[PDB]
Amino acid sequence: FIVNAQVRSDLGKGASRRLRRNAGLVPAVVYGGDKEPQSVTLELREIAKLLENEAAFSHVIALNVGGVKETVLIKALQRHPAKGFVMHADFLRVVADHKLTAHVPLHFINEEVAVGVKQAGGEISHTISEVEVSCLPKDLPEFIEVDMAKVELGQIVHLSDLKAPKGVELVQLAHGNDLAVANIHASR
Amino acid sequence: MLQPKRTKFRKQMTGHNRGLAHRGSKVSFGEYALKATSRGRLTARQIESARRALTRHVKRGGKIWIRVFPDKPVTKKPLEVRMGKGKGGVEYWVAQIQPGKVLYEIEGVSEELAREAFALAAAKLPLATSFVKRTV
Amino acid sequence: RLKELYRKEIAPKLKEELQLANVMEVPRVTKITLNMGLGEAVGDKKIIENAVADLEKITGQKPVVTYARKSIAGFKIREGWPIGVKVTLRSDRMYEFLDRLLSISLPRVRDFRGLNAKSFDGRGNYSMGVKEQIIFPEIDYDKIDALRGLDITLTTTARTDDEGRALLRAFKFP
Amino acid sequence: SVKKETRLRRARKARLKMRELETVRLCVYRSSQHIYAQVIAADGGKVLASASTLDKDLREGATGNIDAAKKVGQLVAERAKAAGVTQVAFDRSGFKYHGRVKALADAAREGGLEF
Amino acid sequence: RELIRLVSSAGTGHFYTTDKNKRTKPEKIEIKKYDPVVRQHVIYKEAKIK
Amino acid sequence: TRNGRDSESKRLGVKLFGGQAVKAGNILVRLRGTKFHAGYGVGLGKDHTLFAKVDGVVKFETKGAFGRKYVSIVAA
RNA sequence: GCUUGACGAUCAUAGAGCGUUGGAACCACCUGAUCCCUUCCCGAACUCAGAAGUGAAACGACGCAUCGCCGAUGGUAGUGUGGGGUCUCCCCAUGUGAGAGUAGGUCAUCGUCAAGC
RNA sequence: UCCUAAAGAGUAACGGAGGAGUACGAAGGUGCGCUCAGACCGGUCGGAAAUCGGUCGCAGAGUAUAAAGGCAAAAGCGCG
Repeated sequence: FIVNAQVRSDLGKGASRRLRRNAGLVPAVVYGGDKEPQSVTLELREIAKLLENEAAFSHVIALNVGGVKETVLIKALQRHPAKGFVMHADFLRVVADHKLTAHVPLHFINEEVAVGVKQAGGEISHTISEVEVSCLPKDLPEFIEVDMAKVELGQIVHLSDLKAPKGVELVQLAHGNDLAVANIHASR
Repeated sequence: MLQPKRTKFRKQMTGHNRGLAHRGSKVSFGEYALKATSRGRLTARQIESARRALTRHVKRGGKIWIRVFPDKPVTKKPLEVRMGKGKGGVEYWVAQIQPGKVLYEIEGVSEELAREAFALAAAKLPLATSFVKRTV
Repeated sequence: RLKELYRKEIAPKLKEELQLANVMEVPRVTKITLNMGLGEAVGDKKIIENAVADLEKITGQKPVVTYARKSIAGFKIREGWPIGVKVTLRSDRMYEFLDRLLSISLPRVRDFRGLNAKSFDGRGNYSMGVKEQIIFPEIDYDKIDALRGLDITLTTTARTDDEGRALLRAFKFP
Repeated sequence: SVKKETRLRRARKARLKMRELETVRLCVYRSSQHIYAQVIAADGGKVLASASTLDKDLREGATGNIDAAKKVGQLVAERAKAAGVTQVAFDRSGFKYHGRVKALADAAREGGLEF
Repeated sequence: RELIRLVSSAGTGHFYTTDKNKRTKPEKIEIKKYDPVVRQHVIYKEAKIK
Repeated sequence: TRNGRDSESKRLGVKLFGGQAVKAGNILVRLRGTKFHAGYGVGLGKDHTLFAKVDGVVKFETKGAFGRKYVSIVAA
């Protein structure tokens, strides 16, 4: 995953608003670390093709302004509320030895072979996708698998019942707020 | 239909409906949603009529979320009534909606049936709406 | 008593019975109120102080006549104004306080079982009954119909539950 | 504490009145052990001098009594005759006016130190 | 609350004036205030407005 | 069930704003219950009116615990 | 020079929450009420003859960062003026510009005064 | 007294909401004394709840009276 980027040496409301309608660009920044933030302009045509991918946010994405390159992460993208296109991508850096919090999407694999789906008539209820984690960057997962091959009609799978890459701290288990991740419920 | 069970005051002003819906704009509970793209008002029997078109079209299951809620009182003058004898009585309820506000949400449904369900819903609504998916 | 039974017996052993470090985490017993249920027929203003005439002769001390908070229109009527009675006896009257019931007069009326087993609410339990307002020294048969109540439990005056059981007792009486 | 704050719950009004008013202040300390005194002049924040019951002349053994409170009344007064005010003001400081508190106080009136 | 009058016990009426509930305390008041004329404080009696 | 009858609008507010020269009697804040407090040379009247007791200029500090907005006049 | 006192600058980057301690000075108790008095009944309040005892509780500094608390940059919303439009609303020029959110500091930083080492 | 009222005052409507035509000899001054409410719980007459005894409290209480704004240097009670 590679993004091209440029310098963006002019800032403000009316300047940023005329990149979007004249040039077709998006503003962005890289800031993360103990270092200097950098304003970045970027193309809307290519940032939407990156957001097409299922692993856009939970993946190390390369970026170059000129010849300088960084291990960059997409942290809290911003979006048009009406038409839904990206404005202000807002990236991170990577310092390779701290904990680098991000969001990781979910799969919910075994939904056809489920004891609350097959024998007793019930349907699944996705309550939460894209759990937010805190993990060292080599153990930065694209995915977290959620198994539902034993959940019954009425049983709730929580984040306590969850799983993998084992070097990935879930932020919600760090506090007493344990979140319910899926259900099997009786039909309406 | 949908009212508040109580209100602090029986009447509001007329107000305005400016801005975009930066809140209420993400698909927060379902996978697919009917997002509005123009501003307007929904008179709480536009809410229920589109709700009954949704639940009736799916016919098997899925969970449906109603993200909009009519909360402000709207007051009319009856006929044979001169202007200005006090403010008229409440008649219905209305949700002030902006461009970008998610109206309805659904899960447990195929993507081809959700588009067919929210097209039944959007025809009973006075808005310019759109179909959106869950982003992240 | 605050004597051979108290000073040289209850003091030195209690440190190592619980494996405690230093001296004064021994508890002490200070207070419990009457809380004689004045709030029934409380609009009298002459025989609330019958419980002053009840409390004075047998316990040797003048009461406070304590007004409550509420106008609690559900429990009673607040026109019967003071509904609390409270006295503190002394550490120099703890002699006869340890020696007035559970030494000479533990049968208030009767108990068919005094088992110290059926209340593990972890606040230093015991099992003994003293609720009649007649069972006390220096009383005649009937010169007053002074039927009242008196409500005795105890809680903790220390950290945990285990701190009180050998401390509440002084003699081998259940 | 239940002790140290409930007297600083009482030590509240004169605390902040004499900084509004900018007059003399007598920051004393009493306890079951001791009876102190120490004076602050007409600005809310200026120390004059110190004089403890840990002072060299009367550490004889009955330190901090009502016998040993009248000894303090002429004690910091001489230390406040280099200051230059006739009257002096009374920090109650949560120290209820019945014991060593007044006996340091009322021995200053004879000891050249008016109220 | 009906208006009262507070006279001196002499041939002088300085007459500070106030009111009270006489529907609670049917007797009089003998509380004493400052006098500008006689310059001694004095038993300030009943109104007796007639 | 009948509305009308608003009151007559008491003209409250900060008169004589926070850099201005004062004389020693000036009403400095009209106030409905000490939204502002009394600093160095100001007075706090009965209805919580702040009034200058000395000359100088008014400062408007924020000071202390409780987040008190103070009005103090410095003789400058 | 540090321990600790004694009122104060500054006010939840200073706050709460989870270990070790200090006995000599200070500090809380403690022994008891005789001589002051305190009691809506009381020496735990508090007044004290005190210094027989005690350092855990009591408080005090001194540990440890989950949480509160501060918080960029960039964007966005709003908006003064001037001009547009498809004008219950937005856009353009120009000036300004949040709130919320986005790595993380930290068991704070100061000032005078003194008994003791 | 709040809203309308456009972050100084002010600002209309047969616009939207509520109040007053008094209380107080202490409910004031002062001296002095003194700080909430909440859940948590102990059943032989109250057992949702009192008398209040003591544990986690984290102004949410109270203010003679409407609402706003204010409070502990109390801007609630006791007593001289």
